[PDB]
Amino acid sequence: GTINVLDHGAKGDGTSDDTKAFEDAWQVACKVAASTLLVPSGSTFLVGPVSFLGKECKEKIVFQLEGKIIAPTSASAWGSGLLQWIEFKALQGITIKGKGIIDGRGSVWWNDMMGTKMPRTKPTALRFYGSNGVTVSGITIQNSPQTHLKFDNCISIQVSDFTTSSPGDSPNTDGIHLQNSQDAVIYRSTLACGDDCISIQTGCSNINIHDVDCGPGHGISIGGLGKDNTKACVSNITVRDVTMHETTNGVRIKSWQGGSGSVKQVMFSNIQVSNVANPIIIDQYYCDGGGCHNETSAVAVSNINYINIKGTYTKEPVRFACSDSLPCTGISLSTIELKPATGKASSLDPFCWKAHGELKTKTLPPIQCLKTEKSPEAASRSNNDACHHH
Ligand SMILES: *[C@@H]1O[C@H](CO)[C@@H](O[C@@H]2O[C@H](CO)[C@@H](O[C@@H]3O[C@H](CO[C@H]4O[C@H](CO[C@H]5O[C@H](CO)[C@@H](O)[C@H](O)[C@@H]5O)[C@@H](O)[C@H](O[C@H]5O[C@H](CO)[C@@H](O)[C@H](O)[C@@H]5O)[C@@H]4O)[C@@H](O)[C@H](O[C@H]4O[C@H](CO)[C@@H](O)[C@H](O)[C@@H]4O)[C@@H]3O)[C@H](O)[C@H]2NC(C)=O)[C@H](O)[C@H]1NC(C)=O
Ligand SMILES: *[C@@H]1O[C@H](CO)[C@@H](O)[C@H](O)[C@H]1NC(C)=O
Repeated sequence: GTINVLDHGAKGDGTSDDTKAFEDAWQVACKVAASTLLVPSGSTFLVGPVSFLGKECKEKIVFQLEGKIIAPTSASAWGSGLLQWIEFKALQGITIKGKGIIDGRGSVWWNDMMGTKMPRTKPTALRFYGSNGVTVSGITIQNSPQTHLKFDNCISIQVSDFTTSSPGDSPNTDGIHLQNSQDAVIYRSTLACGDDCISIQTGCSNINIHDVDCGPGHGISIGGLGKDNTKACVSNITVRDVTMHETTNGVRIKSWQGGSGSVKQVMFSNIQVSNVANPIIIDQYYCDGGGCHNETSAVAVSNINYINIKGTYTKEPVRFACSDSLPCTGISLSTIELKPATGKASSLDPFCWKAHGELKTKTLPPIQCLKTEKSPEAASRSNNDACHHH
């Protein structure tokens, strides 16, 4: 009963455009609950921008990716907008699974070889929008133009046995990006990236990441939150049993001066860092790609917990750089064993600026700069949070 794309006009030769064939197979699957669309092992499919749209589609469809999907490598063959690659939208209980590969052939973008002036933000390889019950398992996304996998306005997400592979020096190739999404578990995954391995943006809550290896890349980050004086709301984030190998950061929270809202109830636990520049970082002066001035509003950071984080570092081992007008509160550290990878790093002390919290154990290196007193300043800004849904 499986709907093989080769039975719907796909050539599977890696040179003929099979987009229409994939759209036609999708229309077949869309009408049948629990149907399976197979992209078969042993074949490679050139597929351009495509949206598997599904408000009228039935539930529990399986998109079984066992072969390889490759992106076009010219502006003409891409087509209009350059605004997306593969999208699934407005689906219920959709699953993408299999041991196949999505290859964005992203070097044509990274090297400015597309035959057109490129957009600042290049297409995400695989994006889910507006869907309830999303499973991504098994597949590998390699050489994405920019972001590998994105969830936007999705609820009830499971990502497992999943791999990204883009070069560590490829520009902006973050692994998994979540925005306005809730109730997600990401596990048993391997993320080699040129940017954040996972980044969690505004609107996210109840995100659980465990049994993940990150590297190369920039670590696991919340943010950058609040850019362009916007409200950001993030809560209930857990990261457990993760390794970061030669990444620029370990676990990071980044927010922009002038943002509002809050990030609260975050747990970073059982983290191993190897040769990581900045293992632990909260940065409320983040401004990569923008202006680096201060403002009187901040995203309120509170109730951030670090437990059992160990390994080696090359820059400041710990940096809590919080807003002058809204100090971070409720930072807690336990069982921190960070050792300098070099003689130079051994002279770099923890840095705390406007950061309140507690040490539950002695730490290596000692963190002497967290303030134990409460912050009336932080509390006085509470009306700027207004993340009521969190
Ligand atoms: C936007 O707003 C932000 C926030 O206000 C603003 O950034 C702040 O700018 C101020 C002013 O420039 C900064 O404060 C200054 O920081 C100077 C550097 O301090 C760091 O380095 C010191 C030296 O460290 C080296 O050497 C030591 C050996 O001594 C070694 O161990 C270290 O590892 C490192 O190699 C260090 O002492 C200092 O550490 C103290 O402070 C930190 C942070 O609180 C804390 O973690 C430590 O425990 C310790 O308390 C820090 O690491 C510093 O020299 C300078 O101090 C002089 O002036 C003050 C008064 O201003 C005097 O009280 C003091 O006695 C000195 O005379 C001052 O503290 C601040 O760090 C910035 N904050 C951030 C987050 O960047 C931006 O400029 C604004 N931007 C715009 C565009 O407006
Ligand atoms: C996060 O979970 C805790 C514990 O279940 C709860 O107190 C809090 O309200 C939750 N926040 C959300 C779902 O935004």
